[PDB]
Amino acid sequence: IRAAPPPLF
Amino acid sequence: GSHSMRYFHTSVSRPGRGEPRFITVGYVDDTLFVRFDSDAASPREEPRAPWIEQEGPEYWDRETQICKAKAQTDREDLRTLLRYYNQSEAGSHTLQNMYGCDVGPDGRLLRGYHQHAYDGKDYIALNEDLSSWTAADTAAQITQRKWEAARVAEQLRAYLEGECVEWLRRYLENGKETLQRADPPKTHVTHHPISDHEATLRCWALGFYPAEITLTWQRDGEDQTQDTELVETRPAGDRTFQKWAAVVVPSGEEQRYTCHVQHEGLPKPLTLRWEP
Amino acid sequence: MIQRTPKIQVYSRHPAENGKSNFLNCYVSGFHPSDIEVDLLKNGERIEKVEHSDLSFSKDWSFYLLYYTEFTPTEKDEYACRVNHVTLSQPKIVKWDRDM
Repeated sequence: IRAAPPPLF
Repeated sequence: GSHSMRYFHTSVSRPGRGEPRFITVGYVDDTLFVRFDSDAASPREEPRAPWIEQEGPEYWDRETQICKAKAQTDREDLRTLLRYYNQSEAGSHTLQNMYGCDVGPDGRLLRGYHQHAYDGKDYIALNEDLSSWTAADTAAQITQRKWEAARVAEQLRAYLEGECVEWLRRYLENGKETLQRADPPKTHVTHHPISDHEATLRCWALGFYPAEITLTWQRDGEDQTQDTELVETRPAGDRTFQKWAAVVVPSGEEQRYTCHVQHEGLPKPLTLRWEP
Repeated sequence: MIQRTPKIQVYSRHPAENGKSNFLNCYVSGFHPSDIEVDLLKNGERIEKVEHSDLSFSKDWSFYLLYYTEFTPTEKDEYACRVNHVTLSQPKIVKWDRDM
């Protein structure tokens, strides 16, 4: 299952 | 066995030809199981292995939302990267992310990963501690500082130690027919005359799963590393892989040469010779 | 802008047996950037409707793709893969050799 994405660069 | 789960993501910008294309795929070991392509007619995450199809709509809805959200963030990040690297807006650029986890035979976490590359070069990577970052350059340090400020690593650690490991376990069980079956290599040696003075011996390994394998030639028991042509392991298209290793042998020397094969599907390593 | 030129292998799924249906594969790997064009050829002409894998990449970030089609090899028919990539001054043609 996928992860929540990190914040923007 | 030991096992891994990986998600791969690539966005490629194309100024003047719409918005960047986003493609993501998921693997367990060397088996593709899910895919998402923003250029698809009706983009949704789609199954690519029978064992994932049983997952319910809740799973697919959340996966698809995640995919779409990442396509959007990647587009913002591509814009940011043009600034960080003082670049024109005219050119195509590439942004990649890999993350996932390795587990041992007992199902326990061995290693987690979360890393990115910009235009084919390392940008930022979560260290093995799942707590600190390696930034490739002074641009990535800007992201590092933001991500340290927001305690990003702590959030990723929680996933990598938790859901990544637990869901990989689940997949291994649901897909145990294939994911937990090693197909050993079918091996043979072929002989290809080059001239009156020499011939190629090519040692083949066919139809194996997973892809990891070792193929070596020895001459009089010495490894022929520098004189062996070794092709990249390549997909056959039926889940299995192929590989060969070849050496140029002087006429009449063929019996001095032995081919050695190691694969997890083999109880003991194999030794082959050319059999005229 | 770093560029890495594709490795190219052209080969069959099963050992070639004349007159028996098989699959012809062109595996392109180790390349950057990702944009690439691949044709499979039969006697110099492009095979229609060739399928390909979704873009993925290796531990070193370089890309790979598999192009493939069903084919029935014969003594006389010649098969090849034609690749174009920014690293190439002209398209690279690699002939299918059942011994490789």
